[PDB]
Amino acid sequence: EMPQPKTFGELKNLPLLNTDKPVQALMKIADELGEIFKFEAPGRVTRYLSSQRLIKEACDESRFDKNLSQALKFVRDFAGDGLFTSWTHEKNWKKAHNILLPSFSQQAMKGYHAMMVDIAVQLVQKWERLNADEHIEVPEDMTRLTLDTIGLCGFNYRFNSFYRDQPHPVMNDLVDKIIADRKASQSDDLLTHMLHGKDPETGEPLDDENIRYQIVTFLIAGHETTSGLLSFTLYFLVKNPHVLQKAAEEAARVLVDPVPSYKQVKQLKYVGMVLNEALRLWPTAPAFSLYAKEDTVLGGEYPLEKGDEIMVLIPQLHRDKTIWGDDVEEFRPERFENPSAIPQHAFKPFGNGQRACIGQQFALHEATLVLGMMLKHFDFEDHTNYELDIKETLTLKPEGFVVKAKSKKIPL
Ligand code: HEM
Repeated sequence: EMPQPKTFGELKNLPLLNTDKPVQALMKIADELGEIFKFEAPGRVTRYLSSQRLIKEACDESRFDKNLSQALKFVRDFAGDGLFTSWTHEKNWKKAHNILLPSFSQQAMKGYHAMMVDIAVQLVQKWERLNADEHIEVPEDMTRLTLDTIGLCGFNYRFNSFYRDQPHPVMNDLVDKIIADRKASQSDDLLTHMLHGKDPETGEPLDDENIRYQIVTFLIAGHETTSGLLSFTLYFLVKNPHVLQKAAEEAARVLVDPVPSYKQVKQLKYVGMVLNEALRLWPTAPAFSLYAKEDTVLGGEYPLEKGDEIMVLIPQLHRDKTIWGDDVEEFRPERFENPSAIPQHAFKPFGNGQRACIGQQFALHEATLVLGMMLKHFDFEDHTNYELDIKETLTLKPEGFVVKAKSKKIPL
């Protein structure tokens, strides 16, 4: 019989999620109940999976396909059948995937690099211009960077977040504007492919209504999880000075020019390890949902019926001691020295299979470029001895994380 947490009469397990930190609560429950537990609400049921041994089965695309969780069904009210909130069987999913994938590879990443540097330089200038004893609000500045970068690299649109105190402000006029601005403009960017690319399979381009949903989808998915990653990784860096020393040394040895080239970002191997170890501990889109395509038995013991939902709790997967060793709470980038050594389906911060994160290379190239520049240009201090406090929205972020940065005075 499947483990299940405490209940609340006819509300079953629902009130367990009446908390501003539901994924953290679910991790505690998984630590209590193990690799799988049932979670019941009035009218619905799901099973939360935490072990590599079960999650590797869940990731078998012949048996399970992406499900839209509760949260995603609400997000679909405004992101529609854009890539993130479409079902795999909806015609617009594979069509858009085919149209947009060439935008997110590599020839593409070289073409985005210069506009990424545009926004990263604005970040570094902001910090160079701080006076003595002022501090940095980390998640806030990371979000200014990530929003501006997806806006510029993807849509040639400047949110100008660094010119603002309060985050950028609606959605329709913005979308309307991004489109109008482009009609009136010559780019080769994400919005280019949205407007002119044809799916080689169907021969069709995206229609107007789905183009609007994709812009909404990318503006959101294109920045919040990346802000969270950069913020957690700066937190782990300031809590682990020897790691910061190694990363800062690599940045100094590698970034020998006033601004980084694409090739130099790729050479930041140890920065790439640090980012993956942050993704291990706090994967910023921490859960994804699947449904059973047909009746099937999980782990030889848990029969599922067609349409049964499962949730992958990624932070708990990333703490599976049978895979990672006993020291899973420790921050050790050396875990990622050779990505080949990581067992299949043990590390899934970008989801799974054909429904995996389309933006993974973009996010990693942005994050590595920016952290490299941060580490080249400043020494950082955890002046408040900050206590990790993780705020949950769609994503995860270290709320109130602040540091001081002292400039190495290296020309930019
Ligand atoms: C440039 C930044 C990013 C962009 C533009 C982006 C975009 C997207 C899109 C459009 C999808 C849906 C893909 C599809 O199903 O066809 C997706 C999926 C996903 N992304 Fe990203 N993403 C970005 C960064 C990130 C980061 C930093 C993380 C995690 C640390 C992340 C984690 C995920 C996960 C876990 C999924 C699968 C979600 C699910 O299965 O329901 N993404 N992303």
